[PDB]
Amino acid sequence: SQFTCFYNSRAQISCVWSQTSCQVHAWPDRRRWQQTCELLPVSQASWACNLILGAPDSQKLTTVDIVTLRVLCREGVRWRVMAIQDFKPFENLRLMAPISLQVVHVETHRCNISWEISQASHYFERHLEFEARTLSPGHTWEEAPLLTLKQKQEWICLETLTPDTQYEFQVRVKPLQGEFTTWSPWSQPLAFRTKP
Amino acid sequence: ITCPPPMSVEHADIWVKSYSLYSRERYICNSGFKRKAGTSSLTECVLNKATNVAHWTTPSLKCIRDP
Amino acid sequence: MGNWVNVISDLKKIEDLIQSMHIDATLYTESDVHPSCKVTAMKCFLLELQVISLESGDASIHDTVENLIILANNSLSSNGNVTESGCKECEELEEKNIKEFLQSFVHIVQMFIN
Amino acid sequence: PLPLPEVQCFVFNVEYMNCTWQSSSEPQPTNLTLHYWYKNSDNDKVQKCSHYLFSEEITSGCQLQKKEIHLYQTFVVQLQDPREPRRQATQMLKLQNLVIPWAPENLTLHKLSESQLELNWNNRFLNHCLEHLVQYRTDWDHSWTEQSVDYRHKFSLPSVDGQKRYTFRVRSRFNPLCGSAQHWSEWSHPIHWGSN
Ligand SMILES: *[C@@H]1O[C@H](CO)[C@@H](O[C@@H]2O[C@H](CO)[C@@H](O)[C@H](O)[C@H]2NC(C)=O)[C@H](O)[C@H]1NC(C)=O
Ligand SMILES: *[C@@H]1O[C@H](CO)[C@@H](O[C@@H]2O[C@H](CO)[C@@H](O)[C@H](O)[C@H]2NC(C)=O)[C@H](O)[C@H]1NC(C)=O
Ligand SMILES: *[C@@H]1O[C@H](CO)[C@@H](O)[C@H](O)[C@H]1NC(C)=O
Ligand SMILES: *[C@@H]1O[C@H](CO)[C@@H](O)[C@H](O)[C@H]1NC(C)=O
Repeated sequence: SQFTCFYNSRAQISCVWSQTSCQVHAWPDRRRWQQTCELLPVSQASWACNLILGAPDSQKLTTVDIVTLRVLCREGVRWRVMAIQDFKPFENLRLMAPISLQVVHVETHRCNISWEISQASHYFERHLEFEARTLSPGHTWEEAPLLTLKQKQEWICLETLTPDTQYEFQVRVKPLQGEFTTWSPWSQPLAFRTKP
Repeated sequence: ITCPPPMSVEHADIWVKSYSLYSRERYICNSGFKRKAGTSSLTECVLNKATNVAHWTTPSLKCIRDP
Repeated sequence: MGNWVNVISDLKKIEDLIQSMHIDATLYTESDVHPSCKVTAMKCFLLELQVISLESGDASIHDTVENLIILANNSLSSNGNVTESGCKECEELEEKNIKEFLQSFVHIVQMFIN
Repeated sequence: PLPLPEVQCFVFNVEYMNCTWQSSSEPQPTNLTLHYWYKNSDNDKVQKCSHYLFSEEITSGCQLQKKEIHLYQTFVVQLQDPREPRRQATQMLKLQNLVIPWAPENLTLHKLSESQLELNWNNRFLNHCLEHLVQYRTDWDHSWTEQSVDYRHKFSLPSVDGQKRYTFRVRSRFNPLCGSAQHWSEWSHPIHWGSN
């Protein structure tokens, strides 16, 4: 029914397949290697696995590369192709969540928070953007305003905060390139307090 | 552990400073010749871990007539 | 732009990687590219880039050089069947260290980008 | 042989180039001569400066027009003292590292959302050859807050103190895609938002 994959811009392709032994096969149009991962149930109706193409920060694909991705399922004495896709890696980017969130400095009404990105290709340079949100005491994550950073800025200075107050903070990252490119997962929330 | 004298490369000479393991040496194309672009004059004494003998790496060097 | 922009990025990565390395090879380097021979000069840079790869013994160098060449060749194929004439052979170029070679490599790529 | 002053050339927005030198610190007043050519290409012929610049009635520089500018071929200038021909100096310059664009213009602000602002601007220059530095401050701030921007030439401020007056300014540099200039343009005309 659905075969969806994302490239982390380095050496990992994450695949989900919805619809009993199945796997994803990767066949690149101009590389010597091939890759396979065993699809595992992540729910009752979906399977997933990661294609590992190399070391965490290796650059295994470019915009020129086309990788043929196939879902193969064992049916008795015979294998079958359940889904196929000519994967253009940089058209289907999804990065890892931002990491290493920390408070740079906190005041009574202000707070500067920084983070880093993980396994993001050097090809991006500064062609990246971020979104952040702050969890307030009497509200939930879904109620939190999406803060937009339309440049590669790995920090934010939250203004108009309330003294002596607990907050939580999340940030996600996205490259500007790629038709099907989507946001990274949210980072782990960072908890902090404004000064009294 | 030392390496034997390197094999000769056509139209090139080599003056090894050290025959010991891990040493890096470089072939020099003779007069009237040039290193072909894309080819390397580097060779080094590595270890054949399978046979415990040291040998110079085979260079890709091609010495062509000076254009 | 496009592919050449990525080529710049790869060139900068190679520059970074080779810092902690000892690659004393001399490379044919066109520091003064004539616009009528720019494609020929580019192909000489691409060829000599392979020497850096071979002499490195480093996997990150291998990947990046291979990536750069893929990207570069993809752009040169799109440039049409424009043949250049009266251009020097790669072996006629001045020989220089990795530092100057990479610097001039960046110089010609910037020219293509602009 | 008394050393000649150093010639400094800057290419302003690739529209013209001023090549100047400090006329002072000279025992005898002299109109220094300038010649130029380009290495390789079809411009390797010695040219006389056709537009001398003067400070205190003596030559202090030379100006070249757009048609005489070649960014990717080495520029060669020869400074010489006509009263003492032995005093001759040659400089070889890379003009792609010496481009100084005009200041950004037409800065605009618009509300993206509650307490969020987006800054836009224009440059009289090809976009992708430029990088940018955005600066903002409130009237209370001791110094400017700054953030780099690439050729996207947009900037978002996700957290804005509504009780304070902000000032924004932007500058640009010919770096790093078409050249590697170190010098920045002058600051744009600044704009303000809100009030105290
Ligand atoms: C919030 O903290 C960050 C991280 O220290 C600051 O960003 C740095 O600013 C300096 C000065 O411009 C730069 O040299 C660094 O490169 C920046 N670091 C990063 C990760 O970008 C930022 O200036 C602080 N914000 C405020 C308003 O003080
Ligand atoms: C490039 O040099 C020219 C010539 O010196 C500069 O133009 C001068 O600018 C000031 C404006 O008051 C005056 O000295 C003259 O009116 C101008 N001279 C002219 C037009 O021939 C120009 O400013 C220089 N460019 C830059 C950006 O420094
Ligand atoms: C320099 O040149 C100007 C213009 O030709 C001339 O008026 C002036 O007398 C000269 N100064 C000298 C020769 O010192
Ligand atoms: C600035 O805006 C004006 C219109 O208000 C326009 O005429 C001009 O071209 C703009 N400048 C640039 C560099 O686009």
